[PDB]
Amino acid sequence: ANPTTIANEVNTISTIGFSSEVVRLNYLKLQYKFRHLKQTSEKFYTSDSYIGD
Amino acid sequence: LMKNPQQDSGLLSNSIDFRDQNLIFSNSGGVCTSSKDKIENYPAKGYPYKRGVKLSFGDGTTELEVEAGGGDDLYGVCSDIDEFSGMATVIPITNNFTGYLTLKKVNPGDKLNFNQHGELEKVKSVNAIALSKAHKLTEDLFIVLASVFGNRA
Repeated sequence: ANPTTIANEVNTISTIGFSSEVVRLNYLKLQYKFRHLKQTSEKFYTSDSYIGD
Repeated sequence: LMKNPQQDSGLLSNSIDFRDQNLIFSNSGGVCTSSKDKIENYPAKGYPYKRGVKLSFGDGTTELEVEAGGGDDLYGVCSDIDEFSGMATVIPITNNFTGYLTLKKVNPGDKLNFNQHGELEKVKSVNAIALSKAHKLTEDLFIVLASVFGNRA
């Protein structure tokens, strides 16, 4: 409310209120799968110009 | 129209006696006051000193004010005024009050009600009992010791 004029005697004063707010951040975990050649098997796919089938 | 006399006096007031020195218009507050009384203040419209007050609302640009009035709109009793700031000290109708108040131009024990102009008058919806007789201060100014107990059914 508006401030209180301090004149003579007074008990009822205007008040200053407070409030709190909570902010939450969410973190999500995701995954992908990929296919590749086997380590020992790459030697049979090491073509002259490139490696891989 | 003023809490203190508007014109200066020309005589030194002798302070020898101690009886009947409180029947003055400058006696602000109450005769018996509790340290637990609830005291408010509001901007004044008019001069509601020693009178019952109601709430007055304007266009909406400025806050509400208190003006002399009674009946079903009674909000409290004005007991003091600060003239510089236009402030009116108000005791709510829900709080007990005992003091000198303006009377309409009456023996102790007579029930009283606040009229339209905030003046006590002899009898309906407010507990007000005169504790003394009307003391005349001016041609149209009469004060009386009264006690307010709230609203009756």
